[PDB]
Amino acid sequence: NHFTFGDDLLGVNSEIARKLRQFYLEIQEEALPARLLELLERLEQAERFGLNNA
Amino acid sequence: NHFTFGDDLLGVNSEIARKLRQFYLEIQEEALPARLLELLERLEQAERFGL
Amino acid sequence: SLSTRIAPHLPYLRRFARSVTGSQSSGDAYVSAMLEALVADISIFPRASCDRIGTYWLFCHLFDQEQKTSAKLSYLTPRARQAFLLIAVEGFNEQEASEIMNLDARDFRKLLNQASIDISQQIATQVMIIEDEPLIAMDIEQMVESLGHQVVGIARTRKEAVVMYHQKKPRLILADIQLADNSSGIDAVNDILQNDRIPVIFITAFPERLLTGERPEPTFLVTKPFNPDMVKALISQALFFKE
Amino acid sequence: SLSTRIAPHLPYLRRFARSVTGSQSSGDAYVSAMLEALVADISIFPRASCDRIGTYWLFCHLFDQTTPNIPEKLSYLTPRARQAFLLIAVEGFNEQEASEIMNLDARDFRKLLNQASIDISQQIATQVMIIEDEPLIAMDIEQMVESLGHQVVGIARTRKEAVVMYHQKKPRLILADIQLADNSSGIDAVNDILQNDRIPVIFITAFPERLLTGEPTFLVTKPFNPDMVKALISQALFFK
Repeated sequence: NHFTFGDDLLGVNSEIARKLRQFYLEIQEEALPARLLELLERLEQAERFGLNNA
Repeated sequence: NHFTFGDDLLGVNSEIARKLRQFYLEIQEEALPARLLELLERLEQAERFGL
Repeated sequence: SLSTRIAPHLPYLRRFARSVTGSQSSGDAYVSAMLEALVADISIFPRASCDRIGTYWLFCHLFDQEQKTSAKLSYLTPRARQAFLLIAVEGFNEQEASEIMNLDARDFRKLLNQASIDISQQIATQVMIIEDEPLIAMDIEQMVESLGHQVVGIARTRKEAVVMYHQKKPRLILADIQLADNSSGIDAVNDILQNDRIPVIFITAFPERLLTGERPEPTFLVTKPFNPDMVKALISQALFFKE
Repeated sequence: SLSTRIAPHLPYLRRFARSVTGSQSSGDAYVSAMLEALVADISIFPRASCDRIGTYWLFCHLFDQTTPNIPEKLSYLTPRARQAFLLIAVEGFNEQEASEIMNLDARDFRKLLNQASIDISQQIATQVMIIEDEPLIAMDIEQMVESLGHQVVGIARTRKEAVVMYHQKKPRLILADIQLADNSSGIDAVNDILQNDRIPVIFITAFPERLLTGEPTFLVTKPFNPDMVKALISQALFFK
C-alpha cells in the first residue's frame, strides 16, 4: 500500500486502520449529493460572474 | 457494504472482489494528475464560450 | 458546468480505467482521451440515468471504439472484464452496469457468467488433501471439485502425504493439522514445503457435537499462521469492532 | 476553475468529514459549510503546497473554529486527536502533510498522533481470560495481551477450570486454545461459556517450535462455512 508507511506508524492499530479504510470504502455513495453539486456550480458562478474576483 | 448485493452475485469470487477493492484503494494516488486537471479546465472553457 | 459535474467522478473512473487496462498510465490515457473528446464535442455526453452512469457510459462507449492482478484479468475479454469490474469494484448494481455497457439485463448477466467461469477456469489446479477422517476428506473433496479443481489424492498420514506430493505435484494443499491422535498434519506440510513453496490451507471440520439447529452454524475450522504483531492487531481489531 | 480543482477532492474530503463527525449528514454539513464560505469569498482558498493539502487545510480550519475540542467510531477521542489519526490511517497523508493540514509543527503532530493511538488502545482495554494448559504458550499470550493494556483475569488450564473462572471473573474477551492436554475440550469450554453470554473469542495456540529454524509463531483458528472456504481457496489461488 501507499498506506504501508502510515500503517507502521499506527502500530497495534494497523488492522483497525485497514478495516476502517474498508468500511468507508464500502458504505460511501460514489456520487456527490445534490447540495454539494449545487454548491460547486455556485462556486463556478462566483468565480466567473461574482463581484469578489477578476 | 453497498457491495454486499454485488459480492453475492459474484458467488465464489466475492473474496477476490473484496481484495481487489482493497488493492485499488491502497495503490491509487488521491490527487488527480495535472494533465486531467488541465482537461477539466479546457472542458469548462469550451462549454463557457461554446467552443 | 459539465466539467464540475464530471470532476467528482474522476477518482472512481480513473480506478476503473486502471483496472480495465492494467496500468495507471493506460488508464489515464483513456480518461484523457475521453475528456479530449468532450472538449471537441460536448454533445457526445449522454442523457443517462445520472451523471455517474453517463460518465462511465461514455468511457465504455469510447473504450470499445499488481502485475499478478492484471495478468489474471487480462485473460478475460475486455467486455467480460468491464462487466465484472463494474460489479466487483465500481459498486454499480446490475441495472446500472448494464445501462453503462449498453446491454439488456440478460446479456449483461451472460457477460458476468462468462467472467466468473473464465476466472475459475484460470485458477483451476491440482489439489492434495491431507485428512485421515473419511467423511471430512470427502466433504473437502466435493467442495474442491465443485470449483473445477482436480483432487490428486487424499493422504491419511504424514508418510502418504510426502509420497503423494512427489508422485502427484499438487499446487495447493488442504491439510488437517491433526491426523490420528497427533499434529502430524503440519509436519507433513513442513516436509513438503522445503521441496516447493505452494499455498496451503489448514482446515478441519467444526465438531458436530457443538452443532444444534435454529441458527446458521459453521462447518469447518480454518487455521492461519500469525506473528505477534498480527495477533495484537487482531485483538485490537476484534475489540474495536466488537458486535 | 477553483471549482474543477476542488471537485475531485470532494469524495475523499466527504469520507474524512464523515469519519471525523461520525455521520454522513454531519460530515456533509461541514463540507457544505466549507463550500459556502468559498462561494461567499473565494479568496480564502489557501495558496498551499498543493490543492489536496489546501482543501483539507481549509476544511480542518473551518472545522476547528466550530467544534470544541472535547470528546463526545472514534468519538471518545478529542476531535483533534481523531483528525490526526484519520489523516494517517484513512486519508493517506504522510506525517509532514498531516501536520501542515493541522497547523502543527512536527513534534506537536507526532505527540498528537501518538496520544490518539494510545487513547484508542486504552478505550478498548478490557478484562481477558486465557484458556491454555501449556504454560509457555499461556505466558506468551499473557504478555501480548498485557502489552495492549489489557488485564488478564486468569489462565484456565482445563475446561472445568475455564467455566468456573469465567463466572468468577467475567472476562470480556477469551483467548482459547482449542486443544488442551490430549483433547479438544478448549472449544467445548468456549461453547459452555457462550451459552451464558456473547463475548468475543479468538482461538489461538503456538506454532510448533520443532518446525521452526530461523517465521510465524502462532496459529489462529476461525469458523467457516462452505461458501467462505470456496471463496478463500479462489482468492488464495487468484493472488498466488
